[PDB]
Amino acid sequence: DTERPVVNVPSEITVYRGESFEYFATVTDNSNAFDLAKTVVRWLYSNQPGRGTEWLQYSVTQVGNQLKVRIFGNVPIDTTIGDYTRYVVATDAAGNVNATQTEMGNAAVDKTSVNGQFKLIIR
Amino acid sequence: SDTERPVVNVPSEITVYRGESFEYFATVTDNSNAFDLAKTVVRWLYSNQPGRGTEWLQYSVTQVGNQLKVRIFGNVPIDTTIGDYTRYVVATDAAGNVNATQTEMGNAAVDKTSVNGQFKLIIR
Ligand SMILES: CC(=O)N[C@H]1[C@@H](OC[C@H](N)C(=O)O)O[C@H](CO)[C@H](O)[C@@H]1O[C@@H]1O[C@H](CO)[C@H](O)[C@H](O[C@]2(C(=O)O)C[C@H](O)[C@@H](NC(C)=O)[C@H]([C@H](O)[C@H](O)CO)O2)[C@H]1O
Ligand SMILES: [Ca+2]
Ligand SMILES: [Ca+2]
Repeated sequence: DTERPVVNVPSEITVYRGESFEYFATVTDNSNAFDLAKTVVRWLYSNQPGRGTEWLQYSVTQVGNQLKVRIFGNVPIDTTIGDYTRYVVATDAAGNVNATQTEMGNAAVDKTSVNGQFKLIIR
Repeated sequence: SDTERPVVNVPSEITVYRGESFEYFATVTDNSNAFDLAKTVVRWLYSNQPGRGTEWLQYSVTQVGNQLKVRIFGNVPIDTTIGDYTRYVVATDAAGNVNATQTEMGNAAVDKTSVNGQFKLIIR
């Protein structure tokens, strides 16, 4: 298997201070199998949710041949509002990833996006 | 001996504005580093055209080294419908392997999932 998985996520997810949120991303792959230990919702620098979005959580289930990545959390009242680039990073059973760290960095430089990239919009 | 598909790197969203010009770029790689540029296209699901209501969507293809470069550009009519459109970068390697087949594009469309090279044209 040399074909990488493909994530389907809303380009932008809008959340609000003092409120809970729940969104869903879907992942497919030619193999229909995934490495859940290597599937995460994270910011650019590490597998963490990120500064100012420390409360961003995720849960992974599989329904048929598709991953269902739940993107959820509760937004504290004292949150800094703004826009936060985050990523649904998914790995198939063979270790192919939807977006590499180099692809993510290149896209940030060029003000563009990679597969699985989305904006968490806090208002 | 080449069974590995070419891979398109395209922005998942291409945002454009009525009355303005736009320009984005995709790249294509392949283990063989060889392609059929004549079979590389930007198009909608059904056929080889820019798509209903988005016929002003243009593209050009070059090869720089081991990678295809696909310019995605144009001018947006002042009166074009506001909304989102699903389009595709479809590329072919020298061995005839495509990054996404018509069958795969159709199956993905009914499920509302995505294929490699699929992207959303956002008009505002
Ligand atoms: C701080 C910075 O400029 N970082 C760059 C740089 O990163 C590596 C770093 N220098 C290092 O020491 O290792 O280089 C990479 C490319 O390799 C990036 O360009 C990186 O910049 C960040 O890139 C990410 C990519 O997702 C975003 O574009 C970051 O900008 C934003 C965003 O998340 O979209 C802009 C936004 O206005 C900011 N929102 C608020 C509310 O502050 C957010 C946040 O600051 C961060 O997301 C952290 O929560 O960043 C961009 O800074
Ligand atoms: Ca795969
Ligand atoms: Ca190939």
